[PDB]
Amino acid sequence: AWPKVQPEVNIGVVGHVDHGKTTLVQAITGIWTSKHSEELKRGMTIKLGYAETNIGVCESCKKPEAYVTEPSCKSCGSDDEPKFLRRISFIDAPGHEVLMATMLSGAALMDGAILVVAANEPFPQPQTREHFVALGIIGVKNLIIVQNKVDVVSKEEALSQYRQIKQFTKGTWAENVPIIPVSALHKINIDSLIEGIEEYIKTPYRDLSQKPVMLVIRSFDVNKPGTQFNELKGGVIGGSIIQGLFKVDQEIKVLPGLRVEKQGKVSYEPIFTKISSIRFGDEEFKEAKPGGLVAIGTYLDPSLTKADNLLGSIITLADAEVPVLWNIRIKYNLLERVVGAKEMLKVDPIRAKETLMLSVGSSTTLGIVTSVKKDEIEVELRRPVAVWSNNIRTVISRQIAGRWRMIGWGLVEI
Ligand SMILES: Nc1nc2c(ncn2[C@@H]2O[C@H](COP(=O)(O)OP(=O)(O)O)[C@@H](O)[C@H]2O)c(=O)[nH]1
Ligand SMILES: [Mg+2]
Ligand SMILES: [Mg+2]
Ligand code: NA
Repeated sequence: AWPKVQPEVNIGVVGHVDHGKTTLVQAITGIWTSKHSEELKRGMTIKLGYAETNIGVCESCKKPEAYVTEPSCKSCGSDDEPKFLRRISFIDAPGHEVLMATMLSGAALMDGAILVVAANEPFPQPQTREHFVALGIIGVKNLIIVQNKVDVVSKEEALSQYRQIKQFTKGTWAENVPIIPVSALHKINIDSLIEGIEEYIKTPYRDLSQKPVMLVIRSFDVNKPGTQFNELKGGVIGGSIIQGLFKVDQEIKVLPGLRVEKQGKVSYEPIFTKISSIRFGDEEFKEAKPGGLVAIGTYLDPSLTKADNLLGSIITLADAEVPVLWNIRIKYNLLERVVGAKEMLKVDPIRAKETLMLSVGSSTTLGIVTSVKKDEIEVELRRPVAVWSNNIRTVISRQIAGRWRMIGWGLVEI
């Protein structure tokens, strides 16, 4: 039989609103991550979507139909059992132009990504643009482009967009990114996408010796498939492990942590706890590693782990030395253009005293610019951030025409 292991790789699913990201995830995994009624009433889904699947291959059958997402070779007409390859998970990021912060939060978790392009819309739409550039800034360059909704366009219409997409990727880091046509709604050519995932999003090397760090995704910020148990021993803290491994009973801390307000002054103090359980889906494990959304069961009271007063951005081992900073210095670069705007706009230079939005790990922090000198800015944050390394790239956004627009990036200097 197929083993029950954690997912070993996170694949983002990005692209413009209504291009079919959530449907594509369902096509691969059988899971519909969002709530249809809420998406109807709000006109968008604001939470990250999450789903997992096994990947196998029917060694008797031919490609790409030999690739399967279940332990059956029926789809290629064989009764042999498929060879298990790996378990993978998907981060379904929002496309709506007001949700760039949530996309950037999800992009911190991706080992690769799929950019979904609708074939019946003019390429490239503003968030096709903005998400593509965001992926390149952040370093998620194991990319597959998917031309979705081919069922509604002619052969000539798909070919014509295909040429637009090749012209767009030409002369960029994505110049050799494959372009796979599919219908997510009717599950057309999904096996070729699976074949592409195996070829172009190989599981990354994990140095399991590094200090364990998990980026936190608050439960109210993500839609995950249904759970059998909500852990009894205390509140659960979910997220994705970006380095090292965590083990049951290890002492850990949640950073920045709990808001404490005493004699006027405000601080965020670390919340120490201990790993009571480790879950992926509804499977229990003794350890957790990078790849997948893990549920870390603690002994904390659920009223703390779900509190808004808890600034839970990362989890580390209890003895890790992690600065928690209200003021940070960023070595920054700006984009030439505001790629995600509808109008053609140049990015203005960073002015002192303006408000910026900083994406660090999975967290989102507003800040004021106290100092601009050359290519370094100094920012006084509204809430501190936990800088777990000296190597951390933040993404910078500015409010433009009543939306948060990605305008550049930087290195957080400590
Ligand atoms: N005709 C057709 N419609 C599709 C296809 N994929 C998605 N859709 C429709 O496009 C709309 C938006 O899809 P959705 O998955 O919610 O897009 P998202 O905003 O990117 O998550 C839905 O009404 C889908 O049923 C497709 O392959 N063909
Ligand atoms: Mg969606
Ligand atoms: Mg149909
Ligand atoms: Na077609």
